[PDB]
Amino acid sequence: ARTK
Amino acid sequence: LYFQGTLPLWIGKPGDKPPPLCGAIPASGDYVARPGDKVAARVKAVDEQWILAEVVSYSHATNKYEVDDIDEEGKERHTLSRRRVIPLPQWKANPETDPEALFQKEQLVLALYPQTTCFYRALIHAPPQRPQDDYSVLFEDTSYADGYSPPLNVAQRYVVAC
Repeated sequence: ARTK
Repeated sequence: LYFQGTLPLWIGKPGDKPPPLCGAIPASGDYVARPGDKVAARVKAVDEQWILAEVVSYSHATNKYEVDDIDEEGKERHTLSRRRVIPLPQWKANPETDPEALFQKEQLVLALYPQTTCFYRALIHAPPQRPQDDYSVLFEDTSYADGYSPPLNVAQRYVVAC
């Protein structure tokens, strides 16, 4: 997943 | 071609309730997502995090889903209780016909943050008033003294109950  | 998975507008007839997974209308309590469906999935992080994922399968024996994390690097599999899976809406609600199927101002939601594949807590700033418009939301952000982002737009596709 790509987080902030 | 450009907007794979964009949501259809729900159009109901007289006496039809806006259905489960139209906008803000919740899934039924026994609902089971199909392979390929998009969900918010609560997974262990470094802490926990809601991520955009795709359903692979569901076992009625264990009540667990297998889901794949949707990332650019390639997929990562998670096995999750149905309690950790929130189905994404399958229709956008039309404010002009079914305004009650939209989350209202100040409601706490989980929303996809720009340039991420993750969902984060936000308060609704404004529901759309036209079907072509999206939500405005204030994300929680502890880097700011008042704790909230400026208003940011998020499509109905990516706003779910917290």
